[PDB]
Amino acid sequence: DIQMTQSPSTLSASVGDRVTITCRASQSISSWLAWFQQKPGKAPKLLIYKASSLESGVPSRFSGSGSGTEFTLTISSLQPDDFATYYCQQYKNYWTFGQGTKVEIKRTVAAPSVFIFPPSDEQLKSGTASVVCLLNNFYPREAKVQWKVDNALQSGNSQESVTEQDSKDSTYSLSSTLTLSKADYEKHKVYACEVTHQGLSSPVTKSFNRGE
Amino acid sequence: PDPNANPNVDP
Amino acid sequence: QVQMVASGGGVVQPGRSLRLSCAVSGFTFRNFGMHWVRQDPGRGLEWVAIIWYDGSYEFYADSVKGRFTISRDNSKNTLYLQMNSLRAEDTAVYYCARSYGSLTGDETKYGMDVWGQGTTVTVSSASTKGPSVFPLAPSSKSTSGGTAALGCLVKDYFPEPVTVSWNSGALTSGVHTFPAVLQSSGLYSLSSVVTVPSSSLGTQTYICNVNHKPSNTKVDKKVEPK
Repeated sequence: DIQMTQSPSTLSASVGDRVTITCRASQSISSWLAWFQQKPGKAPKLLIYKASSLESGVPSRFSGSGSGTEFTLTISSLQPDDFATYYCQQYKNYWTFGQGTKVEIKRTVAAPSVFIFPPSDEQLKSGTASVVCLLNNFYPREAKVQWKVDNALQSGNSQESVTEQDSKDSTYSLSSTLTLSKADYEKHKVYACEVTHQGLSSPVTKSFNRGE
Repeated sequence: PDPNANPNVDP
Repeated sequence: QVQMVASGGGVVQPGRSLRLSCAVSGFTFRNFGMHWVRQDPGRGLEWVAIIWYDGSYEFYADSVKGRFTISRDNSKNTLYLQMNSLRAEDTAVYYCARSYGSLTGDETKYGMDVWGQGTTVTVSSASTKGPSVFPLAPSSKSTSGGTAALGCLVKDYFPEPVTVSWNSGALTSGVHTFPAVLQSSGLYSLSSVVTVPSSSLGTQTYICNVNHKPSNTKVDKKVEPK
């Protein structure tokens, strides 16, 4: 199987910038390379066929080049309608795709607002405990959420979920949920959420004591 | 046939 | 306008069957080869099957060989994918795609051009279960400045989707409903949160309206501040 690889996986850019995405193939695919555009919730759209040929109605701000094992998609001036995920596809031996490159909107750094929620009494009566840590309205997307339980770094008992970039302010929001049993929740006192983001001077810690 | 050959009609 | 729509997706248990169909418009269906392509939860695209224009040749990916069948009714202008012995790895959005629409023969290799709308296929040994809605109450540990945060945890449901509104749709500004994550139990968990003025936590009412139609579960949960 001819393996396709794209770089980068995420690309922060602004309107009017010159954006370049690279696609590499494990074997020489000559010029049988295609670039697809996919917007969230929609099906992919064909933009460039045969490495360099633009499809009908595709804006001339898109360009493609390359042959053999290295290919390139260039957007000479990023427009609002170009923020999406771009996939390359070889069609020499069957059809295989790259993992995708997400073009996101760059904005100013926005530090997250950290909120913590202890488990409700209703959930505890069901035998399970969930503590939620919320990071609201932040950019860039990279943030670290460490859970500490009585000064002990947790591992494997947390699940994170991130929203898409907000259409108004281009920020991200994040929830990290620590799931424990009611018994294990009643064995510890201090539950903390440590947030590290490049918009914060020092990392933020939101802690609560069970039964406060 | 090669699966990547012409899968369309010949006019 | 070349356009296509796939349908027939649903939620089945491992080893069962499912038939997908694709409707077309704006082109002569019987003149082009057709593809089935799927997209896994990790947004990865993988080819499934191709069928020649006249149905004379069919090629399948190794993952689906022997279990899937691609076919077409060139009189009803419809593409079919019959699946049996479904696996959890087959969980994806299935698209139909037309092979590149060149009727010249100048090229030696051919890809795809127009993709139809996808249909969602979910294969899981989990059974239909309604969600438990727990309030995420606001407090000082959730009040930064004048902005307080509240929400509802929607836990242990199957399958997707769940719909969450606030105050029956009256509260929409500042609402973040997070994507569902799949727990090790095979069930989904989700949180919906909203930021409000902290000065309105003893004067306004906030209720989270969860609706899980696959289980006929409509739940309204008042969230009171600690």
